[PDB]
Amino acid sequence: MVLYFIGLGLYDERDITVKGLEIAKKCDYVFAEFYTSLMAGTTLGRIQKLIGKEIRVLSREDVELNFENIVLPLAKENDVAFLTPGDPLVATTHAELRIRAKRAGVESYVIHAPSIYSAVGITGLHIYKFGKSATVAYPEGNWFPTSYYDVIKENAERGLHTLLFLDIKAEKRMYMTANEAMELLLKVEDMKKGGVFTDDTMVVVLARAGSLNPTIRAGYVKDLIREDFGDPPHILIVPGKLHIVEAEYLVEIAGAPREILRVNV
Amino acid sequence: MVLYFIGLGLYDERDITVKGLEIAKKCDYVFAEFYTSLMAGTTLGRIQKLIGKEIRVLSREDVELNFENIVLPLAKENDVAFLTPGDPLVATTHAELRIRAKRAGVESYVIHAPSIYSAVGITGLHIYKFGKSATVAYPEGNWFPTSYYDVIKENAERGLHTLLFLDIKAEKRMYMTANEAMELLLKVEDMKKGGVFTDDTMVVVLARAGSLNPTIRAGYVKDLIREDFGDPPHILIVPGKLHIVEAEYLVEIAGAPREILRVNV
Ligand SMILES: Nc1ncnc2c1ncn2[C@@H]1O[C@H](CSCC[C@H](N)C(=O)O)[C@@H](O)[C@H]1O
Ligand code: NA
Repeated sequence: MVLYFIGLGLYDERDITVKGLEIAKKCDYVFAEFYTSLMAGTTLGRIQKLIGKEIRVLSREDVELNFENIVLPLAKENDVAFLTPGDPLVATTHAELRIRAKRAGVESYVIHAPSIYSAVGITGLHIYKFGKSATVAYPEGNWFPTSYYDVIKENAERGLHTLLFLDIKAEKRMYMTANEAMELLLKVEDMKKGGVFTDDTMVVVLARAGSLNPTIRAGYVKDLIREDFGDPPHILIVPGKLHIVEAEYLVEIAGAPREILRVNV
Repeated sequence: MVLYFIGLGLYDERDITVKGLEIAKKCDYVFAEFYTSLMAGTTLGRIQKLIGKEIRVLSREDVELNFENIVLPLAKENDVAFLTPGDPLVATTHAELRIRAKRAGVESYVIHAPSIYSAVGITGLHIYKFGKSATVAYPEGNWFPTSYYDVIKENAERGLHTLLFLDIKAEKRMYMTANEAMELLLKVEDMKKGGVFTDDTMVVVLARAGSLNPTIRAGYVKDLIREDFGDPPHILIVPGKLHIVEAEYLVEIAGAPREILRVNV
């Protein structure tokens, strides 16, 4: 008579925690969504096989409009699991689903999993130095999103790093690359000219975190905007003022230009 | 010839990922540290038993001063694992360890696990809204540090939430409670008097993140400062202005007072 929100992790079905696996294995019904993020190293079949259950994948509409109609009803007589990439409550609106669970008289539990939010640590940038986060959204029609631009400005002014979640259009199998994010930002810059994102802006790219050989690159936009970082998902980071050890890591590990060592502090 | 940085997760021995467990099991030597944080929901014996490997515990000094003499040499002819609570490389000085590894001609890989940074998503607060993070440290002798107070100030001023880690003495197994941190912040407020942290300030408390039964409480300081949040470790969060959705979650899930729906939104 309970509902479990269980994260699947960063890259493949093995990024699920042992706790999440044990529980997922003993659930009567298992649902899931693969629109909030992309797990580039696995397939539904592999996940199903690992857990030993058939998985009913739900779409955004099913979830946002009919969660209480498709999932909750079952969480009354059986134990139900709802799986998601990464951590279920990070950079999603899934937290509100717990309210629906409650209002429906259903107990819910959350099993965390490695998230891109903490995986930034592999970039060598101190995680406590990150400021407000943002999402680079694909423009659609005449509507051209720009708010993410100001987040960077506000953080950079405070010497804080900016984590940039990149857009997703799962139904169309479209995953924004760091390259596309950089192009969009240059356009916003050219429009606002606030000094925030230019060819000389040093950025960090993390691609396919959770895999054994993710792509970790750092450098100036002008040099990275056309570089091939491999398949999605990707995240773009605009570092603020760097500590010396951060610069050393970005250089020795992320192939950054030695001149960034000059923190110019 | 390989070094594995493997995350142990949040609370107990099942918080490690499936990938992390399998890789550890195939390693010839297994090290771990519990000075940055502790796995309050388990024990070394249970971790050793689950992994089925002998685990050598390293002190802060063993790591910071002698990592290249204790861990790296064994990684030249064997597969070695280095276990840390949470997600690897989150602790400020751990990234630099990969640099030490490279310098010694040792390949290193990162196996992620849940981190409090992402786990706090269970509080209902939107992750993108967190600003700079800080640690509340106890004063000592003539040293009265208060920077964490300024972090809260700068963040809140911009509508951002502040994640506050509470001081800990690993060796002594002595944690700072949420109640203690609040008293300290009130003392710092009485000194700086910046109208940042008062009896009227609204805060969130998270304890035992990772366990199936964590403690998530929200409310005003004057009602929570003497409340019992359970066994450590505790995490304190000073939210900035709330999105109505965030407040509804704190009210419905964290037992927050209806009052926040109008006062802090
Ligand atoms: N393994 C990975 N590597 C790089 N970026 C990733 C990633 N997983 C997620 N992201 C980034 O985050 C976006 C999804 S946002 C949802 C995040 C998820 N709940 C988590 O906890 O990680 C992607 O479009 C991408 O920009
Ligand atoms: Na953060």
